[PDB]
Amino acid sequence: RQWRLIETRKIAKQPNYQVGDAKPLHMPKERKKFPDYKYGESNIFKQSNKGLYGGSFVQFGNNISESKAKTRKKWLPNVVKKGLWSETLNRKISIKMTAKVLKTISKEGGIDNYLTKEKSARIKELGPTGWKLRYRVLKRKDEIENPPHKRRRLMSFLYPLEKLEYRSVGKDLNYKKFVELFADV
Amino acid sequence: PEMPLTEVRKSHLAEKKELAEREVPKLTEEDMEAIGARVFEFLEKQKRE
Amino acid sequence: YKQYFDSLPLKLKSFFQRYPPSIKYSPVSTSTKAINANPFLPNKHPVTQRFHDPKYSLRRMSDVYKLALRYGVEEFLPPIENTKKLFFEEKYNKKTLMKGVLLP
RNA sequence: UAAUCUUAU
RNA sequence: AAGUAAUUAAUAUUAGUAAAACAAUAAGUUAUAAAUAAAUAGAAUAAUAUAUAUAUAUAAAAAAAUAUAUAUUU
RNA sequence: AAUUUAAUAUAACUAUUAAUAGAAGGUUACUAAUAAAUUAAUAAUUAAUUUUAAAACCUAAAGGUAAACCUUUAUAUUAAUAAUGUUAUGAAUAAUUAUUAAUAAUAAUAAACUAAGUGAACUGAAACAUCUAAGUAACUUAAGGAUAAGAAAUCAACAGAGAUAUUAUGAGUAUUGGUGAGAGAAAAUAAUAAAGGUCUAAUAAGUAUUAUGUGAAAAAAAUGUAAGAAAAUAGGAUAACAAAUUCUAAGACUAAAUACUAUUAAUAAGUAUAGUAAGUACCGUAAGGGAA
Ligand SMILES: [Mg+2]
Ligand SMILES: [Mg+2]
Ligand SMILES: [Mg+2]
Ligand SMILES: [Mg+2]
Ligand SMILES: [Mg+2]
Ligand SMILES: [Mg+2]
Ligand SMILES: [Mg+2]
Ligand SMILES: [Mg+2]
Ligand SMILES: [Mg+2]
Ligand SMILES: [Mg+2]
Ligand SMILES: [Mg+2]
Ligand SMILES: [Mg+2]
Ligand SMILES: [Mg+2]
Ligand SMILES: [Mg+2]
Ligand SMILES: [Mg+2]
Repeated sequence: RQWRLIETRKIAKQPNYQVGDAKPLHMPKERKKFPDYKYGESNIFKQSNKGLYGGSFVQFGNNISESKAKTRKKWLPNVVKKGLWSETLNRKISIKMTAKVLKTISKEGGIDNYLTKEKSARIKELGPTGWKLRYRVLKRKDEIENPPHKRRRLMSFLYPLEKLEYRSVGKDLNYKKFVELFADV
Repeated sequence: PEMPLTEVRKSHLAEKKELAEREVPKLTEEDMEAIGARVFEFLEKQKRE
Repeated sequence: YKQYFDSLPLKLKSFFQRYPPSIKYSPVSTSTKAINANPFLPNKHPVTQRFHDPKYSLRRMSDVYKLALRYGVEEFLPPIENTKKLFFEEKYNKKTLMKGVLLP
């Protein structure tokens, strides 16, 4: 097979922003939660952006009679709503799937496994939703593997002292600001 | 935020690092000389015939 | 000698640079991790146990071999025994005629 | 009936 | 304010070259052999067709058709 | 000293070739200004390079709206001080001014070229229904200075070749068609072209393949539904099978020749009704049409 309707897609190349450079005119309010999906978000069978369609877009072709009188028809995939169990998330995740995709999931032995397969083909035939799911699972796995220590209290201890010092000079200081200051330190 | 690396990807990276760590095959001056001499001999033989 | 070597075609020169003749590369398929792994053969990766495709794909390999033949630098290239390709006079001599030719 | 699906909170 | 242009094919006239022409890097097109659906066939054994070549047919002729031959190849 | 002829301007468009590069409108006003440096050659300078000021309102996307208006309140808080006047008991509570620190904001952005989605009909076939027109027009979406393609699961044929892409021959040949209308390759040889090869993949499975429904007029690679392999001892390629040959799918990157726009130069058996105004006048509710 091929992933033509996926890998054809192109997204505007964001310029790498240095810390000292000037701002863009429209900077967003809330930050980027998820990583950027290489292949954007489908602009044709937008039905499939909400689910795990397995790179199965709608076809259009011809109904043909005994007289060979051609008439345009479309061929939809066998989509199905299906709440499937994630071991990593410890909850079942309900989404639209192609019956094919459900079969693949069953073969691979789980939904998390299906999401996390490292092949490029899989990545292509994950949606934007599928990509987000993968990210959620992978991040959770990483957390499970590696808890922070294998600092917050120190910051909390120092904060009031820092505030007092600021006041003694003359200025007031708030927590959030303190946190912002001492993130990289 | 950058997506984390899955297990297979990490293993591949480790393998690549190990490969890099080994001594790299590099074409020595001596090897080039040996080749060049052989080429010359071949040319001489061609000229003769 | 060095000047003569330099005068060799580009692809051949590049090959010699990146797979030099000091290393005696294997005739048979090997581990992908091995130093003597033949770039023309499909070597097996030891962990996954999957045959990797040759580092030099078959066309490129053939071109390299033809270049070597032209400039008489065959034996410095690693062996093409277990790659099924023969070339020119050796191919002509060693081959069996087709069943159709011998027995119509 | 933890296949599916409809409704209400 | 109305037979124009492009890419092609066939004729004719002239001009260049000519059993060759165009092109010169090779490659190609046309000509130089006529046939036949096609095939491994193809033009005086001692001369004008009464000979020869091909297609049908055949042991080989004859028979229909078209083509080839009477110092210099067209 | 003057006249003529030809060429050149800040001051025409159009076609070609070459080279280079990938770019604000309107509205009406409390009109929407600028300042400098260094280097060059002989203080002012022109030129190059660099810095710097202001710049209203509207042009979907601070929030509205009946474009050039209204409302949000950054000549804002919040805090800390200082000066002032009042209340109640030197300390406390509110208001005004002036410094210091902290908190957010301004989409007018091309068009052509490219890729993807959906996809007509008139028309041709001297009718028309397969076929054609045509994957064209159109609408929709998305990208970049170009995009696309690209280092063979390619071609070929027992001899061999060796990314791409465009053109010439091959060739209107093979091929195909209600065998009608008509449609039509590839190998090979030439140019143009750039260093043109090179790993970035732990070598790829619901994949190849099969059935079935569709699918570039020849030549497939694609695709909905469902069955579904193999390890280089293998796998792809041709009705089929046997031999042979060739290549390695389900992981990737890539200048260059090309397209379009703009600029500059050069050439015009081009334009003065293809020679600069104006998308104005005017027509229409509107999209839109459009003079002299
Ligand atoms: Mg007969
Ligand atoms: Mg706005
Ligand atoms: Mg008609
Ligand atoms: Mg009628
Ligand atoms: Mg068509
Ligand atoms: Mg289209
Ligand atoms: Mg590209
Ligand atoms: Mg052609
Ligand atoms: Mg591969
Ligand atoms: Mg493989
Ligand atoms: Mg099929
Ligand atoms: Mg066509
Ligand atoms: Mg490959
Ligand atoms: Mg690419
Ligand atoms: Mg009116």
